[PDB]
Amino acid sequence: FDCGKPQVEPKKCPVVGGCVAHPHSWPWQVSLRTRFGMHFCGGTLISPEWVLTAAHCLEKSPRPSSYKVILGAHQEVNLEPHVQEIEVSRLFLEPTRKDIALLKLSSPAVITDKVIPACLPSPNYVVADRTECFITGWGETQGTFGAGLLKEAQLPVIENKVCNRYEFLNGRVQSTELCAGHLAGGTDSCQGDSGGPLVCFEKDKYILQGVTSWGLGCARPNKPGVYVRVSRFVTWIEGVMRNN
Amino acid sequence: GRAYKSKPPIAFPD
Repeated sequence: FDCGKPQVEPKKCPVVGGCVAHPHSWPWQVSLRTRFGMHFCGGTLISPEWVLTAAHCLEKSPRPSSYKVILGAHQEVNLEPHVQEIEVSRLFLEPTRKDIALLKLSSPAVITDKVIPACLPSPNYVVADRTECFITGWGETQGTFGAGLLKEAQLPVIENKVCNRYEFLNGRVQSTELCAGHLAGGTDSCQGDSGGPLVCFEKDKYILQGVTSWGLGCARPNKPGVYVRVSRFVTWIEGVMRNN
Repeated sequence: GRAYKSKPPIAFPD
């Protein structure tokens, strides 16, 4: 298998808003769960051993034995039979305290047609203004249907200088972050989607370009969602992977 | 106003 190439082609959707995904069309989507079985965040499988997520998802415990990753799932609760459920062995937080972290699985994930890593961007690459991307997760829906199933939403990327204007996020967004969403509102990632992916199609595969982090509410007008810019941490991520 | 999108979320006065 090749990274970022799903074995089920995802539906262009005509998480708040968006739609329920085709089962297993996003094979790198991870459900990060407490030791005692509660979904609380998302993550992205970037190789058989490594899960990329948000640092703040881990604040309630520094012990790896407190977390387990769920791979290949479509439902939040009553998981399918062939879902993979691997304990986390190590936790690595980015060393300048940005909102991204790495989990190391205790046994590598079996790569099947339902569990496939996503590709990493070239380091320090800037996703251009108005690039169409996708967000996925099991997060809050605010009555836009799809509760309890893996949802997706198609979002345009909004460049930082525009996103940082007073009428939008008014300076809050750092250069190691990116914004995405519809300025009209109605579509966003929401609570329960943190750590999950923002991927953008390039040539023939999806490239993980952001990690779901924060926002001023969800799906509000003039308030797009903010994501950690994954290309700014690629050299770090690779250094951790190659030494652990 | 900044709210991190975990469950449960973490919100700040900005």
